[PDB]
Amino acid sequence: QVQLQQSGPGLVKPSQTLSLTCGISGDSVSSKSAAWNWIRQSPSRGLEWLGRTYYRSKWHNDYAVSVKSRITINPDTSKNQFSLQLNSVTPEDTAVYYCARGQMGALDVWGQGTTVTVSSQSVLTQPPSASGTPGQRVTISCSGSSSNIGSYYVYWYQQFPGTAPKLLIYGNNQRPSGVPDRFSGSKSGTSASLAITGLQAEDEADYYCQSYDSSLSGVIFGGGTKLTVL
Amino acid sequence: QVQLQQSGPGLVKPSQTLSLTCGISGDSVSSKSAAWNWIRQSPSRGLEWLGRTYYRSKWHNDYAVSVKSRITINPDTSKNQFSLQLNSVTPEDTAVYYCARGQMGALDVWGQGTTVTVSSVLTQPPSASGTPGQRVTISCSGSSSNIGSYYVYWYQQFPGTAPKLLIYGNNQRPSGVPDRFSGSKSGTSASLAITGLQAEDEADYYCQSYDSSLSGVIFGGGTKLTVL
Amino acid sequence: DPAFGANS
Ligand code: NA
Repeated sequence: QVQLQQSGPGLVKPSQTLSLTCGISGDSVSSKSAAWNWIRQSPSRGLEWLGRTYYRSKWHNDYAVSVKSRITINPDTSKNQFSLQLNSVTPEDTAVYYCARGQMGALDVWGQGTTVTVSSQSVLTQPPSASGTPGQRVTISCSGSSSNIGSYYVYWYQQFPGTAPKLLIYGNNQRPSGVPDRFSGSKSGTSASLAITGLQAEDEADYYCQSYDSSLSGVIFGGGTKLTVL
Repeated sequence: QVQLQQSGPGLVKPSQTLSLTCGISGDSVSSKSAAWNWIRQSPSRGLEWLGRTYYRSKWHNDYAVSVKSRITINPDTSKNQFSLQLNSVTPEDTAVYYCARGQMGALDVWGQGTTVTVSSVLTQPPSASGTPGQRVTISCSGSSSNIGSYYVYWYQQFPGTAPKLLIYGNNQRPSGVPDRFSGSKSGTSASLAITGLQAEDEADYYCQSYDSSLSGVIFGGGTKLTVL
Repeated sequence: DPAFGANS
């Protein structure tokens, strides 16, 4: 099993620097199959990928368009950890910050998250809300373009309030062990679908679609769909 | 009784002009007590006040700093409607656009919203949670330039729906809003309280004020409230 | 995602 332990301040003054540290256990930070990401989440900015560092015979760094000029993600091979540094923070940077492991384009392992407050094309298209009655088959759609969905894998996540997103679907239609076969995924052209058969009250959560955009050179998330069981 | 009808193109080519109209009925565009606003909600930036127009024996036009060089709100008394003219659009202008009436600074009546595709100081906690019946509070930190010297407004927003007015004038509650909701303002801080939380309150809550340094309407980052 | 041997 692999666990990630997050550390950092819960408050940063404006124009100051936010520093977060993510400790790794059960895996190496220099893993040829792994990538170490930072993701934040807020009602205004939604589920926003920040950046990542990874080792492919050398250390690489991929940063998001929104925070590229202010972000730095450094790995520490001795302590076996990686950090997040965001300069000149402003109230917009107020969000819940997560560190996560990418292994096949999928963010399979997440940290518990750190709430950070600051005080004195770009997004895939999902329906804001979906609903259904118990026992039904409910499908959540996501429309993108050739730059993202049309050329890259599609991933789905299930997020219960106050907890990091859980990997539901990887590689368009593949399913991790542990996830019941009620959840299925599909992809055709520039669109994707997440289907839930035998809908239960347990399935009440926020569902996110995720892919990669070549024009943005980074991980792209959907707006997220709130599923309500009637 | 007042209804705002929104209309306009959904997809706009870059370097072109976005034209959005807001049809008014049940009220007059020349109303001396009303203001006519435009607000957009970026999928990655959130609520963003664009500008307003109003008439007080003279037409007025207030615009946000970040759009002032290319925004214009045109009133039309003969048609009784006002439009949004956003010129030289960029992919950054892709958002859900709302038109809303301003009364005493309060955005009490909103339009349906128009998703437009082109192909800031207030501080709130990111998320909040409560169990049905529990009293929960949502705070907002500002400064002397906004909350410290101006009224505070509160809004509730469900997915795919325009924000709904909850509290105006720091702690005044409009009719239609249950007594469960209340607000207060302490110095440069404001707070929304939900005494006797119910399951129907699961939404995003936004705090609104007015900044003098930006000389425009300012929104908060919003707080996601979860009912357990 | 070109970061891996896993994309498209
Ligand atoms: Na391949």
